Amino acid sequence: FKTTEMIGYVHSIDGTIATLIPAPGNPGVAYNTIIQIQVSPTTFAAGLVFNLEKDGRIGIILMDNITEVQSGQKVMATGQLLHIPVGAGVLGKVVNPLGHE
Amino acid sequence: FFKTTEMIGYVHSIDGTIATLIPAPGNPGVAYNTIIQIQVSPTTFAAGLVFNLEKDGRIGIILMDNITEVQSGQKVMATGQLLHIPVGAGVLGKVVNPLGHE
Amino acid sequence: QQRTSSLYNKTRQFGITAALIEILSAMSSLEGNAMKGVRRNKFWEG
Amino acid sequence: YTPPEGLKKLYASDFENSKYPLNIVPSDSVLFAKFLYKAAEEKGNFDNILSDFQKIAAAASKLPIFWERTAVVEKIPEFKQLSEPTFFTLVWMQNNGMLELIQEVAEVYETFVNAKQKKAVAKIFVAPGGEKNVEE
Repeated sequence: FKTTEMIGYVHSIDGTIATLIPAPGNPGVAYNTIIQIQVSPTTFAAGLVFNLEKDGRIGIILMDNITEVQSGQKVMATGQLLHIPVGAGVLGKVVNPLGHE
Repeated sequence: FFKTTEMIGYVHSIDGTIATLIPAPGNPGVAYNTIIQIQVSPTTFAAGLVFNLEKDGRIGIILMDNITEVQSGQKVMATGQLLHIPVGAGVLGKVVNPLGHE
Repeated sequence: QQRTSSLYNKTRQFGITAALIEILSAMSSLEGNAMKGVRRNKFWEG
Repeated sequence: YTPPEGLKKLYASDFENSKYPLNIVPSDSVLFAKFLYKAAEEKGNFDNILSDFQKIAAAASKLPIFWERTAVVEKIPEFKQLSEPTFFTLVWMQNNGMLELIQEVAEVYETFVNAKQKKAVAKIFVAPGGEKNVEE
């Protein structure tokens, strides 16, 4: 995970979705890419970009640590589509859709 | 002795067949159920019917003909008259359209 | 059988029509009640 | 921002219902034009605000794409040269999220001035590069 740049701050949290107001200078994220919400100093949630609006607000589908997401937190971006581990070594294991065992 | 027309505003939105006109500040203005002519080209025009006059001056047009050539930012002229079509015995034996064109 | 299959089809069409309208009338309330304009506030006072 | 006391008082009155040279239909871009006109009228100098818009347009071309979405006229360096009434409106627009109406507002403000100054502008539409001959 390359949490490259801050792309905005959490604004609305309607349960399992969220909106992000833009960061200084509207850096802009890509569509259907992964973002990491800084829930704690050394912990992050995850989200998928779903709506890129004209105002610059970004719609996010939250994927983990939903109960730790609060408005005002920073959102880093990954810049990459979702890639999960695969191979013969992932057989016989229970895996999460994000790739976590 | 010029053949002056009356410009009212500019096309703003084109949602398929319906459309909207933004007024030109301080221009004459349009009426209800009248026929407007969008200038697709300096010589050609496309017909529309006024359907809604809004508080902000924005006009609601229903486009009739040459809807593919209508583009936002085109000037719109006003006829100031309800749709009058050619009628009589000189139109018998002919195939026409709702606008009266043969 | 032909009279009942006719009403079943007429009832599975009226149902979809009348349900989509219900959900699309609420979409207009939550959207048409989004007040806008030019808000008159002492914006400097903030 | 530190609005001048004069602009604070006008911003509190119902200038929208005041008399104007022309009866233009109410609109978002018209409210600002009415405000600037009244503020300019009290100061007695209509031209300066018109000139400021010409520098706003010139500066805008230099600003990044979609600047109106992220812009803060307080932070922008170019907009410091604008007049006090002009800069107040831009901040007012920004808080209301209507910074994209600057072009629309300028035309109305000219129309009010022309009506008051008694000028009639004729738009001569010409082909690109064909503006050389306008005698006819």
